[PDB]
Amino acid sequence: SDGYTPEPA
Amino acid sequence: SMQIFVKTLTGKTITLEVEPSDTIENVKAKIQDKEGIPPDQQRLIFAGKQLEDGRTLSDYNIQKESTLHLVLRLRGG
Amino acid sequence: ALKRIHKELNDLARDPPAQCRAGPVGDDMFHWQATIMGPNDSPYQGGVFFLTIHFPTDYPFKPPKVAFTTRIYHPNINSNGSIKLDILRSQWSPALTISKVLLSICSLLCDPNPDDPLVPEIARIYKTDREKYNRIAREWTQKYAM
Amino acid sequence: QAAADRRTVEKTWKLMDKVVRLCQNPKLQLKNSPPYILDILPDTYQHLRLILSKYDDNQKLAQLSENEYFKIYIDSLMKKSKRAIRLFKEGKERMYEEQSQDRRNLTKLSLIFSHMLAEIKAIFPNGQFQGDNFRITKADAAEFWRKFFGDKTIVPWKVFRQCLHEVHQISSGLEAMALKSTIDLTCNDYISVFEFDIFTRLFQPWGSILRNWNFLAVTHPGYMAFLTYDEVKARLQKYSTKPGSYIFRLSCTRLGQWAIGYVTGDGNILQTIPHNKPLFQALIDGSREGFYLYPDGRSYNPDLTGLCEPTPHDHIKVTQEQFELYCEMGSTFQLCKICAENDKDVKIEPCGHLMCTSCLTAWQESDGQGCPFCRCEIKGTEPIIVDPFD
Ligand SMILES: [Ca+2]
Ligand SMILES: [Zn+2]
Ligand SMILES: [Zn+2]
Repeated sequence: SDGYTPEPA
Repeated sequence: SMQIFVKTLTGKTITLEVEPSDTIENVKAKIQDKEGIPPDQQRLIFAGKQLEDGRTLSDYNIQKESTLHLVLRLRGG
Repeated sequence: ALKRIHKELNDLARDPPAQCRAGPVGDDMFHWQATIMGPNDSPYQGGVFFLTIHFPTDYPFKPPKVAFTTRIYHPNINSNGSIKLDILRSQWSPALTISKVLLSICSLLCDPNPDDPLVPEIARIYKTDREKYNRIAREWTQKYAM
Repeated sequence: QAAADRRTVEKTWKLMDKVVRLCQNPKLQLKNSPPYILDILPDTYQHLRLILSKYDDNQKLAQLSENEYFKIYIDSLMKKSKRAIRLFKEGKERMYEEQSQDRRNLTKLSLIFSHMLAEIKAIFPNGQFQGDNFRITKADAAEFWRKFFGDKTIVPWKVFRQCLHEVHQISSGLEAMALKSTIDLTCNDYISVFEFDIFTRLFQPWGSILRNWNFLAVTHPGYMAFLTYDEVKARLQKYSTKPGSYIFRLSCTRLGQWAIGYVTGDGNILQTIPHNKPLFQALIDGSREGFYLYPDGRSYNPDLTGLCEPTPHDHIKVTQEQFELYCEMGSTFQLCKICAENDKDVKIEPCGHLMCTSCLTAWQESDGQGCPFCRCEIKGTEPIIVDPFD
């Protein structure tokens, strides 16, 4: 992982 | 001086003004100018075989109105 | 996938390739069979090689599953018919039609990668004794693909 | 300014190795996250070795040492290394206090080193100079650079300022300084084509770029300059009690793209990248669904609605030549040649190839990478309308 999660929706 | 055809990735046929002395590199550079695909991503195929960069169209016996086939760069593994 | 596969099939009928042929098996558009002609001036000349093709449900965003059913002597193709080739996996592109894939596989026959092989025994022979590699590949071509 | 001969490069190797030694002090307790100095500098060393290996004989080396970009790069690397060494010496035991100003300066230097490494890899891919072939992502930004600078790889800030001012007015000297600190990612008073690409990706569309930059970076309390992933998490920790608190900044691992950090319900800090999507729309939608409500913990959240009229997608007109061509194939130019279903409605940049958004999205969603047709990195997209010849 890079620590980036999907955009909040 | 002569013309040949290239079957692009999407099956579209383009025409290239060439001459027997032209290297495969030159041909790929002409393809780049028309289709916007870089030479190192081009793999040209004639008679079931890949055309290599150092040789010429003459070395491969490619003649007037021959059709070269363009696929993407690949590698066995 | 269906519309994409149908257009490929239609384009093949309209403009039939010379080095290869491919079409669906019966009514199933996701199961095809193909032939590749052995390139001239090579140990595979005269050979006709059959392959089985399965398009996954998420084609063309995942590669077709392609395997030889004709035996062939090659560093990157094994006795299961399995083909270790980057465009069939990590270097796949959605733009590649089945006909371009078959041509690609054809061009692999005379451009193997013996340094990273599927079949080490065949790779070793290719690098050390080419005349022998050519001899055996011809023998296999005569025996199994003609 | 000095000629970057093999001797000068190796001198930098020594300075860099010293900086690495200093940073290998156990007391620092550096986190293993980008930007990670203990990754960046040995990786910078490796890439410089790769470059030297491609410029092997005397003629090639003299050529390399006279390369304008490379001379500047080597000099910057030298200065920044000495600065880093100087930081530890004067910093003393303050380097071991995370909150100190000296550590913040190390973090800033790490960001700069990270930006420099990404730059030299883009300019010297596989150790060979391709600076004069770099492809700017946004078409209008690409055209600006070609008009004023041709195929140059790098230009002095003062020269860049003048040319930019000619097309987009810079209102004051004070605005120019702020603008410089934003675009000059490597902090060397030069603007490389790589930095120009990042800036124009981040603050597109080009037509109102300075207006966009003012609204997103200058007057927006959410914008964080030279912050890292960890610093964002730490800064937002003050607002754990207030969900909806958000900040945004340049992503370190995906240069040219934004990272938005926000406080969720309830209390956890998350960071996301709207991949090649305009930040304005992302902040608008984030605010609408109640995710991004309090920029840097502040009460008022700016409204960016209509602060970017999309200069309507430039139509492409199918020529008669093309129509006849796709007709001879029983197809059409407008048709997306991936799905064979929808029509082309997106242009991939910088390569310029066309397809539909659904397929592009599906491709990238399936972990696919690069343009399907040429494999070139997808650094940006532009919505387009293909007008049928019929
Ligand atoms: Ca700079
Ligand atoms: Zn599509
Ligand atoms: Zn492309």
